[PDB]
Amino acid sequence: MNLKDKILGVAKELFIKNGYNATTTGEIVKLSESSKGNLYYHFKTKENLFLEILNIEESKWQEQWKSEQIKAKTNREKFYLYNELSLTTQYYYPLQNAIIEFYTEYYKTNSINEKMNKLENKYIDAYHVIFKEGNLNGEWSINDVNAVSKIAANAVNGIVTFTEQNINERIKLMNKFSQIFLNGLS
Amino acid sequence: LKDKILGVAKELFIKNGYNATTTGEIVKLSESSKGNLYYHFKTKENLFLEILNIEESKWQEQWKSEQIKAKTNREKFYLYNELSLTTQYYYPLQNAIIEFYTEYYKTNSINEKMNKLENKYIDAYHVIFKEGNLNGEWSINDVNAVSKIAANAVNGIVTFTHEQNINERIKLMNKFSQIFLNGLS
Ligand SMILES: CC[n+]1c(-c2ccccc2)c2cc(N)ccc2c2ccc(N)cc21
Repeated sequence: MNLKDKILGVAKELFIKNGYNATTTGEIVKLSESSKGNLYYHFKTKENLFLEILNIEESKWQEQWKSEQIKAKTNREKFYLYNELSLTTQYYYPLQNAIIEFYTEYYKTNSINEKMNKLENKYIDAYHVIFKEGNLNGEWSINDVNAVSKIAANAVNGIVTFTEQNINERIKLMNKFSQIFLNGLS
Repeated sequence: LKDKILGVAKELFIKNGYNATTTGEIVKLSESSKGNLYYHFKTKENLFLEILNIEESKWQEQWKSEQIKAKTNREKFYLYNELSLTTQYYYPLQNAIIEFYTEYYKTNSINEKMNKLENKYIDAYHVIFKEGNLNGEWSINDVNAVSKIAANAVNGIVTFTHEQNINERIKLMNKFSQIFLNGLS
């Protein structure tokens, strides 16, 4: 509906620019020329709207990587390439601040917390594959891929989120990191 | 004095967070007025930044003290990372800082002042690596880039690790430290 995807996009950008709390359902309903009833009928609650957006963001990113990893022969390159993509992509990573702001608040309520761990698993799994495969084709030796994946992901999210900033300078930084990390596995 | 408003402000931010905390509450509980506040700290965000600075100073003190127990710079690195994780695990202001950051991490006035604050945390890393270069523990050409990489990555691990059990968090953080220094060699 031109009244469904209409509110989804407005919510996305707002959550990206002002975070979760600052973004009120009212303003969303405002800039998206709709009613509190529409938002309600389509998303019920504000927190529900946010999880749906995270659900979509997770898919897009998943698809984008699914078709981008092919361009990298060795997993060592898929590592470099994945980290660089997370810098330029428009999916998921641009919403980290809001995600953490949301996670910390409703982490007690296990209802939606469970939902986020599910979204948290996929975003991590990407690294799992890279390292698991790297083991199979003898590119490196990692006894605990689960630990290395978690470390890599969060470490990277850190560079992406905490580092306007010159897009080229960021990539050189991300590559440097990528190099240092992989040479540490060896 | 102006210390009264700051004291109360931190408590409210700790208790109810940054967004829920209004300048009004800070006013009445401090026996002051919105006027005297606008005078001393201009805006709310500026007050919160004034509290973070003071906090940073306390952090420097903690580091200044704790760091003397790490003989080599390679040990300081491990220590600094683990200490960030644990200290921030039970640090009250954490949630309030999370909100503020995710809110004003895109404001020319507050961003410049924010980066200046984060840079002091990053600079700790600059010392360790520079000292390490001299002390023959390693050899890093661009310390500035490497310190930013270490700092933001460590912060990532500390911030996005949605996993529980503090025992596991320290393990992963120690592992990162090993992996990271192992790659600088
Ligand atoms: C929680 C404060 N804080 C921030 C920080 C995060 C967001 C805004 C400002 C500073 C930080 C930011 C970067 N990049 C690197 C290290 C730290 C850090 C390190 C230790 C600590 N004990 C607090 C730390």
